[PDB]
Amino acid sequence: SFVKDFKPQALGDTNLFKPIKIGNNELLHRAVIPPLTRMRALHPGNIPNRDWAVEYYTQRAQRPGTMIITEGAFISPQAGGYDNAPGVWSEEQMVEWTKIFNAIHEKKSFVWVQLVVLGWAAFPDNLARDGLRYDSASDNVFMDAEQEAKAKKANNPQHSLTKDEIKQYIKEYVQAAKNSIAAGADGVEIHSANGYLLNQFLDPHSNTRTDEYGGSIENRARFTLEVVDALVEAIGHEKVGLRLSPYGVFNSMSGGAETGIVAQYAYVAGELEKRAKAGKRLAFVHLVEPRVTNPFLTEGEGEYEGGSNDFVYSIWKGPVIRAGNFALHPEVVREEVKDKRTLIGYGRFFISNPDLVDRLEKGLPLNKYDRDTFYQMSAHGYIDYPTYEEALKLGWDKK
Amino acid sequence: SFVKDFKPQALGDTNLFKPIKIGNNELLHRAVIPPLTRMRALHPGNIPNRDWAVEYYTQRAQRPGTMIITEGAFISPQAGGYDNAPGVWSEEQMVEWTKIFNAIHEKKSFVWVQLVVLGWAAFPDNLARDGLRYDSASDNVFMDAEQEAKAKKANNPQHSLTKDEIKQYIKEYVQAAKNSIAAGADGVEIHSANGYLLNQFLDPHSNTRTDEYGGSIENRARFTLEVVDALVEAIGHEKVGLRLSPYGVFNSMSGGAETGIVAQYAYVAGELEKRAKAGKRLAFVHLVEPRVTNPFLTEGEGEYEGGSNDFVYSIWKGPVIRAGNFALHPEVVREEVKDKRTLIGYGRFFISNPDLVDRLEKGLPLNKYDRDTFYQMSAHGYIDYPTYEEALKLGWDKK
Ligand SMILES: Cc1cc2nc3c(=O)[nH]c(=O)nc-3n(C[C@H](O)[C@H](O)[C@H](O)COP(=O)(O)O)c2cc1C
Ligand SMILES: Cc1cc2nc3c(=O)[nH]c(=O)nc-3n(C[C@H](O)[C@H](O)[C@H](O)COP(=O)(O)O)c2cc1C
Ligand SMILES: C=C(C)c1ccc(C)c(O)c1
Ligand SMILES: C=C(C)c1ccc(C)c(O)c1
Ligand SMILES: [Cl-]
Ligand SMILES: [Cl-]
Ligand SMILES: [Mg+2]
Ligand SMILES: [Mg+2]
Ligand SMILES: [Mg+2]
Ligand SMILES: [Mg+2]
Ligand code: NA
Ligand code: NA
Ligand code: NA
Ligand code: NA
Ligand code: NA
Ligand code: NA
Ligand code: NA
Ligand code: NA
Repeated sequence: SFVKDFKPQALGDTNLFKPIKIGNNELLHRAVIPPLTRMRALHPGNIPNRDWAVEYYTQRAQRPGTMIITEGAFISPQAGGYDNAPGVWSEEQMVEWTKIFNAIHEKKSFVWVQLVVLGWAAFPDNLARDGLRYDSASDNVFMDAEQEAKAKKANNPQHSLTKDEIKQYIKEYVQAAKNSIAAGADGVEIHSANGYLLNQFLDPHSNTRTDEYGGSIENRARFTLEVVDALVEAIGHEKVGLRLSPYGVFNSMSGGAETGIVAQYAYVAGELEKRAKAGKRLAFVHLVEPRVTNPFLTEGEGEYEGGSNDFVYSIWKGPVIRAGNFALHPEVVREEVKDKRTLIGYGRFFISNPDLVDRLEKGLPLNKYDRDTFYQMSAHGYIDYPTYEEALKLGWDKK
Repeated sequence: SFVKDFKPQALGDTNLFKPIKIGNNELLHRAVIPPLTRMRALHPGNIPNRDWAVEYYTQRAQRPGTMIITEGAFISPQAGGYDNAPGVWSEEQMVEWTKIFNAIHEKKSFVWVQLVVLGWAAFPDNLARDGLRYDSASDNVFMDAEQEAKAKKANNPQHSLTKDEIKQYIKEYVQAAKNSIAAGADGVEIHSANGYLLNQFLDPHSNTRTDEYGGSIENRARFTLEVVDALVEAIGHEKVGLRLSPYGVFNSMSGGAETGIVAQYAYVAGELEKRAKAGKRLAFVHLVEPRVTNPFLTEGEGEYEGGSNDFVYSIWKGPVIRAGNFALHPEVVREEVKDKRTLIGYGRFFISNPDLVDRLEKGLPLNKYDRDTFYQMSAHGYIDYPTYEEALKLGWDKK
């Protein structure tokens, strides 16, 4: 069905429908697919779904000139811990990714691989089964009681990374980025948001370290910036973006309750601008808005009203992708895209609307999403959401 | 004469004319007199002007319930270096300040003493004459070539403060604050703006130190925060405010060209909010806007368009006074005061309009200021600017 109470607005007369260049890619509009974990990868080996993933991405690439950021992809076994999320370290994985990237490019769209390391969000029992550590910044603060207990039961207590282990992750980020480009991706996004490992280093709640990787703003940002620099060197700044969620609380990050949180993120933005002014500007910065501090709460819930991401624009002077509850709020998008370097990521409603871009241009009703099939091993709720035309044929204008 | 091309707007229907409490003071409107050095203090002894200062402040206190921040006042001889700016360390000074504060209070207005330490902005020859150091954060970066040369000629080369000397300044801030309150002031403002000593520590251009007072965001903010804490302890948080100019370039500060500048100031704001949440909220934060990066350039010049102070509001949750080119821009004020904790400082046009508040309420023409008498040893251009009524009698509606 269509979302019942929604009053759509046509956005074709806004900058959402003006072309923009991101990295090497000439986008034809500014509606971006943000990274969306869907849990259709198959075990063993974290293999992108051999039956359905090409179709899923093909459907969502259908509007020419769309920027797609993939579902999060693990850079190595140690970086993972969810059996049904994909990786980008193995030949068997890259065979499937190549097909996905080719399909997106055949639709004249673009694809950026999000590179993920889970840290404390991983399942410690899966890691133990596979002979892997349960990693985070620290060893004395935990995501929640259940995770702490699972780790202990698995004889895999949370481990504070050594400097050498940080370096090993950096090597894996580099190789994952190389694999992504060699397989045909247009670029990569470094996931430093949503309470995953790099965010666990950025945040003073999760990072109680007293070495050079914690205990100050500069130290907490060190790992993220080392990954940025290593990837810029390996594949070029034009093929690298960075995702941040300053106000996020998902995965036990601090959000606005931490009075130093804006400074922490302002520092990162400043360091990116410094690199840019020195000739190595990242393709984009991608921000999760305080509109959505936890993406598993219904739109409108978990909104933080005490802060804005606008500060980033005073510091970083490149493209900015903003995501969080924008599909149901075209009136907000209309204002935000007046800024000529702003793009809008649409997550949950891209799950349910493969032709979302047409719907945004033309002010059409939106398909309701089905949260129960966000994570499921099924084509249902993955590749069977209809286009607007298909929905009309199903009678959804009258349901 | 009145400013020729100005189209006034009545602001009586805005929050500029709603009461607000700042510290212990019930303000009746939100037009604030920011600190304005006028150079009428007499030498020797940096004595507030015995002939005219009471009249100057009485005139500008005339609208009941006005918050006045004094001209910058030196906390000690070593903190000074301008012969015609006043101090607040001596009995002879405080005799005159007491008369000023009493006069302001008789007009049912309020007075906050701005506490100043000049650092590298001081005149090294005046300091040498008096047996005093020429101080800054560092000893290897200078305000400008002329200052560096004057210091060398005076056998008083710029000196990087020792930790003990920093502590001595802190003692002097404490005593200056105590003197101010004992003489009848409502509170004090710590000057950490406009390229004076505390700002010289905040800014990475002027602060090349490698001890705990430089080399990182936290270290560069240490001195300012130590002054804040020492004054809160001495006289109470309700009697203390802090002035900052994130985007200022006056006195050779970095401004927006420094990509880390927003992070530096965000850190300070965060530390103030942390103290507030722990029960010690400063009375206000006072910000100079990027509208005026140098207050000795005509309105409209030296405007930095690449940054906003709005970030501070995501972090600090108390009152904010904003200053910089607001008199000629009532349309901007009308928007800014929609925020219910925003006050507006009017500097140069309070020099020339003793009844500025009435003029703002009622949308009246403004007296043109005379920059030549901003700093002069004269009643002319100090206490002889007319009220609106007096200007009409002079025929200024027809000049
Ligand atoms: C099912 C689901 C999976 C997600 N997976 C990822 C992910 O892999 N990487 C990431 O950075 N964010 C992920 N997110 C967060 C989204 O990218 C997005 O920031 C968020 O859903 C808010 O945007 P929206 O309101 O348009 O959905 C996910 C969100 C959902 C609901
Ligand atoms: C003559 C003059 C003297 C000033 N003296 C001080 C001072 O003692 N302390 C301070 O913090 N700012 C001082 N300022 C800066 C003003 O407080 C204010 O921030 C600036 O003039 C911008 O506001 P305006 O455009 O309303 O004048 C001075 C400015 C002028 C023009
Ligand atoms: C499992 C992954 C990669 C994941 C899922 C959800 C979110 C919000 C995220 O940031 C990452
Ligand atoms: C001499 C003093 C106290 C002074 C003068 C002008 C400005 C802008 C300032 O910040 C301070
Ligand atoms: Cl799993
Ligand atoms: Cl002088
Ligand atoms: Mg242990
Ligand atoms: Mg169902
Ligand atoms: Mg020396
Ligand atoms: Mg003259
Ligand atoms: Na419409
Ligand atoms: Na099938
Ligand atoms: Na802005
Ligand atoms: Na789950
Ligand atoms: Na008017
Ligand atoms: Na006289
Ligand atoms: Na705001
Ligand atoms: Na001068």
